[PDB]
Amino acid sequence: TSVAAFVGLAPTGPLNEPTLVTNWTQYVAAFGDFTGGYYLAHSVYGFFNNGGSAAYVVRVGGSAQAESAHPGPAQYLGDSSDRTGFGGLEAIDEISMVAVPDLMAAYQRGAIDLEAVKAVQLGLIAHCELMGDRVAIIDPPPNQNARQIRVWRQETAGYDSKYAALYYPWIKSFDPATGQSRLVPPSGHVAGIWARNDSERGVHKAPANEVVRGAVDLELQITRGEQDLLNPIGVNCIRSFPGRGIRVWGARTLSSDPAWRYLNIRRYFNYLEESILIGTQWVVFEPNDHNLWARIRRNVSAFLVNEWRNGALFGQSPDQAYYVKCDEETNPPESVDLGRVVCEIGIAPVK
Amino acid sequence: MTRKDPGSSIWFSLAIDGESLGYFNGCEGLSTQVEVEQRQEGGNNGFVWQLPTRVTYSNIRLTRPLTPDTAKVAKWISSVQTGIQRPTAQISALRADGSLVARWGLIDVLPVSWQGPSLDPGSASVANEVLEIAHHGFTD
Repeated sequence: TSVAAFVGLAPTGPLNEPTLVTNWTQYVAAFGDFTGGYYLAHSVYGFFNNGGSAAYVVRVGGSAQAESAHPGPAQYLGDSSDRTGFGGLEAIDEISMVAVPDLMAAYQRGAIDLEAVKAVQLGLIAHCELMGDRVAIIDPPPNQNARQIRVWRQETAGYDSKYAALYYPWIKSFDPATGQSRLVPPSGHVAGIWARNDSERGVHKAPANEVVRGAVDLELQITRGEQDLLNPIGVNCIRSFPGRGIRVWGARTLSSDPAWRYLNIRRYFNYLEESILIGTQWVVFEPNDHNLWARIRRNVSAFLVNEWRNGALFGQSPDQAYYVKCDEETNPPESVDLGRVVCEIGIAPVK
Repeated sequence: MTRKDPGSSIWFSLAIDGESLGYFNGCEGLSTQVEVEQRQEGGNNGFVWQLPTRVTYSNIRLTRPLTPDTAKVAKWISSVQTGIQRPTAQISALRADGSLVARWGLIDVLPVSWQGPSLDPGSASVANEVLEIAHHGFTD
């Protein structure tokens, strides 16, 4: 519901094994601390500082082929070897969010072409579109300038997927070890906000209008007038509101489908879909007949009604919240094996 | 006249208007009461003064065989959360000829209870759902 995944270079530690960390001190015991200027160390620190007690890190690179397709900014599926690339996250079924900090340190250092870094992000999107529950956070070229990032999204990448979030301006974070401002992508920090949400107001509330604590300054400050040419197209933004610190503005997913624009709905559904399939585990068991199809309908209904109990649904009463149908009509006699079908609903969007 | 037209208790007609509750099958407890207040005249033994005070109408228990149209009454009862509707109701007594003896009507109604069927593998009967109904006054 809140645990995060990170892929990047970090000195020492196991290579391409997705270890689990829960505290910043646990991280430093495995993969150093800020040494070498790798962005993963800063990104995790912003995540840990911004709430979120769980985190998965996939170290791929090493201290110094420092950067390539699989080694460095990992992009290969690893041939489903469960030990290489984004395939390592496949055998988890717990991670709900993924990010790519180092993916674009190579772009700054020139070791990866822009056309080369487009594919790996798309490969990441294909990963999210496959597992069906996690959401990926995407980051734009550094110093992109406001009037040019809008071109970049619609011409270079054009991802158009229901599992991607974009946050334009970078962050001048503060390193406590040296007290020097450094530029870092907001992939790690934004993921921290999404962790606070579930643990403070539930998945219902969209992860926005929250302090990006850990931040100091924002490169290329964006005015409101320029934002309205950015927000509708499917790009979020970070702004420095006077007297209120740094806040995340915009909760739109990287999709063109009008029914899945808002972030929380996609955040809700992944939580909602993963809740019931954990519950209704009657599979390779319980004879498919006119009795089971009635059993499924009651079990799903007894959960959605309880979900309306905490808000996060519309209708003033349970009868007008969901609409389930698992009767004989949906299961033809021909469906001997590919059976047990059902429908369901949930909706409570944001502003 | 004409050997009279004596009332009976087997022929009837029971119905609720508005929500598609349809026609019922049995009634009980149709009654009106007045709560008298008793005052003991101190200086005069021999009785206690009886003085009327208000009128009160008791609830009615209507029963019918359980039919697939019982989804309506359950929906009507569970409509309190989003607003209820009170349609006029009719209770009438009839002779075998089908001619009116005394037709009462309930000005405004309201569900009170719904005792569902008493399922039993042994007893040989027919399920009789019970719909208790509130009351406001007789129509004229």
